[PDB]
Amino acid sequence: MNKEILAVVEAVSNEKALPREKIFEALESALATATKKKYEQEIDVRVQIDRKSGDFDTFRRWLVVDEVTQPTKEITLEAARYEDESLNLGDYVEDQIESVTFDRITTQTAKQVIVQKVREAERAMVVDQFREHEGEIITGVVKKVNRDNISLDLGNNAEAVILREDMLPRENFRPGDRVRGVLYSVRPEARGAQLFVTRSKPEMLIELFRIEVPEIGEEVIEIKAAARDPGSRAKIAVKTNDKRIDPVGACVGMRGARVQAVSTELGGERIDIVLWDDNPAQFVINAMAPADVASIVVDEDKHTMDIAVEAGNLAQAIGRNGQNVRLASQLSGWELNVMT
Amino acid sequence: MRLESVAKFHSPKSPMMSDSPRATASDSLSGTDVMAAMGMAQSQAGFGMAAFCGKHELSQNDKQKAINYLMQFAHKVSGKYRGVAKLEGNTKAKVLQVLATFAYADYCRSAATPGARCRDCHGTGRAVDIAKTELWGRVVEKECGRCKGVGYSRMPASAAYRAVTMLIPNLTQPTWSRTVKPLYDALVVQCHKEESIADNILNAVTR
Amino acid sequence: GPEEITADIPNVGEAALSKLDESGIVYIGAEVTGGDILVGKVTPKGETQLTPEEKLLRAIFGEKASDVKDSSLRVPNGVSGTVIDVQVFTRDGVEKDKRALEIEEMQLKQAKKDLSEELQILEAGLFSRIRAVLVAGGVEAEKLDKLPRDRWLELGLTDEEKQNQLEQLAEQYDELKHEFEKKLEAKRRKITQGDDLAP
DNA sequence: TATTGAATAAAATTGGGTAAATTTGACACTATAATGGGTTCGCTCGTTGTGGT
DNA sequence: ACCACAACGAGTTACCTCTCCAAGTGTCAAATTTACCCAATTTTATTCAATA
RNA sequence: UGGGAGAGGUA
Ligand SMILES: [Zn+2]
Repeated sequence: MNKEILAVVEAVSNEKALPREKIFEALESALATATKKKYEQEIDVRVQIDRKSGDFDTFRRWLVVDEVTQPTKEITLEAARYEDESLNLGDYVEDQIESVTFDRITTQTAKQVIVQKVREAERAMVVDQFREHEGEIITGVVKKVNRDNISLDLGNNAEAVILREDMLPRENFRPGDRVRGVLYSVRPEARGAQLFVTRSKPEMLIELFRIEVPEIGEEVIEIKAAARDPGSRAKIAVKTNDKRIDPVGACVGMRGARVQAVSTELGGERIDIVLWDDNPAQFVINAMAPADVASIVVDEDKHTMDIAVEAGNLAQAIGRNGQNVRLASQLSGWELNVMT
Repeated sequence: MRLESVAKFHSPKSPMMSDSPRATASDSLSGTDVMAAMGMAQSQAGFGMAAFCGKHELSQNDKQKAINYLMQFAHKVSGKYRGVAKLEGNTKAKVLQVLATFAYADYCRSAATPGARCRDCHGTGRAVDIAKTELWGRVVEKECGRCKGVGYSRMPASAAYRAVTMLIPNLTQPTWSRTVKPLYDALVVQCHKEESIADNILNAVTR
Repeated sequence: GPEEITADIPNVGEAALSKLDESGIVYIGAEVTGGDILVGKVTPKGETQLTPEEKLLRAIFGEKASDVKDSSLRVPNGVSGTVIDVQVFTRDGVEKDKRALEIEEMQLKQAKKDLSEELQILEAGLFSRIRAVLVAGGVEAEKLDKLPRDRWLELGLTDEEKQNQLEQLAEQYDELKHEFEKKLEAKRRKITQGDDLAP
């Protein structure tokens, strides 16, 4: 007789994004741990609380091993002969009957283990709300900064984390304002924080262009490569199979509208739009703009270019402290050399 | 997490009103060993403890401690902001002092600041929608439209601007927003960061 | 909620629970020290919140005040010494304890031994009186002491004044037994009645 | 080749008000006749104001 | 102008132990709060060109 | 918890 499991199934039921069998597993692990700690002998009793009755029978376990320690769980092949060799070497089934009592020490350790189980079950709730949609621009309010991370939320008691290295260098987020970020690939097994969200990745700019531009949305214009100097300067690479709509004019929009939108959403980062081409030589003479081309030596084995450049455009060709050469090399994959 | 219990413990002895008191055990902690743990956790993470006690108006002397630590942080961090990095010594010390004091008053500002509570919600930021109660029957809540949910009038950053242009007169509002105000927001983010790391070190001590 | 005195004390170590018994009271003879427990009395703290954790707790166990504040009597500091006497008083209606039953049984056995020695010496004096009136009436010395003293009533003779005195001291010994068991019952109900404690 | 001041649009704030909920405080319970109260000393010595032939 | 009454205040310091110290409940007018509108008003990041 | 009386005691 148990009206209490009936309270589990209707009266003290969970939030409805959590299954009932996990709650039954939580309570069965709770009573198993409670009878485990209470017995003075080192018995790893695992009790099978059957679902429909509520009451149960305490089950001290036994695994088929040939070791010398743990006699309370040490059964052998000749003990598996009692069930005549119909099992496996090492599974922890039982062949015993025990009883159960209650105590306030059992109550408090059961409270500890059930708040651990509902904690990891809520963690699995955030796991399935992550795995329902893989990679998108999201918005949450920052609520508690830290030394190495910025904790976030997505509503419904979810949490996300901006780490230190994947944010803007000009970040200033007082707790209480809404920020934009992209969850990319989080750890569903992480016991602490899981949802790793960035603000200074190429995935950020391409997802921002995806939500911004409808022809990125429906695959008319496509972006192939990207380049980032976070907060200051950027480059992305555009090719297009369609011949109707102007690609660069489309992604700059009406008087630099889309570029200024991503620039103010990114923090003043000068995203410099440039074409993507398939062939290496003509791709890179398209790609180092606004620098000028004298002669190009294309190298295959160590994946580099050699660029002759006339005098006058060296500063805007290299950027500031080698910014443009570095950004163009991690754009194209070919690191650049200086030639006059 | 851990820190606000110590702010409960900084009060005087309050009278109890219940039946049989005095558990007389070490169930949670005493009231003196929490202060001893605050002392043990002061050699590291003293910024956040000073800022927390100055924010919650318990031990109203470490407001100056938090302003001094913020001034030291601004002196260490001022070499990345173009508006402040070109000024001379005592003038840069005085602008760092005035924006440190205003940044700390902006961090301190909650619904208990005199003259800062919302007019309608009285700080709760949660009013009752009468139409949803009339159609649903039950009682509902909504966001207080005047305060927009936060429950208090926020501190405008232009107060520090008005208090610095009595000293730097040739600094207008666009360059204030362009190369001065990020330092101010860096100061308030540093206040929140130091309070979080002090709560973390407190929980590491009293564990 | 009403408090209770039981050995079940939350969040304390089992070293301090060795000095207590299974009923929540310290053993007679245990050398206690400062900061030790003598009697385990817990207090209901109060519900005041409805979280799923405490809802599952009160579902799985039924300890409907599962937050309890341990307010046991502890010995004050700097004080030591053994335990030489434990007295447990109870009010009416409440069933007391196993330990209070044991103290009650010990007091009952002691009072019954005292009343048994009282009855032994009183029947000794009464049988000395019937021996005195028997030797005043007739001369019977060997035939009275060759037979046991408790069966000094079935011996008789011709009906006379001494036979009337023999039967009247027989019924006086019977009503002595009557008031003896009445004293027993009064002592038993006096040590079994609940105490007139404070409200 | 940047950076900065005038202008600016959008959002947050603020003082005032205002119609409509809603809380506050007060009441309310009824007939034979009945008609002026129970405290305080052996408990020394200096000062100071208040009232008195 | 020059004397007998009430009342205040004072009486060391610190420490120790003990005992003892009914019932909402319905109703009614007036005052008060409260959720909302809104015009003004301030704030703050963004733009244009003009120097740097 | 922690307040007030009364009683006795120590220097
Ligand atoms: Zn409000």
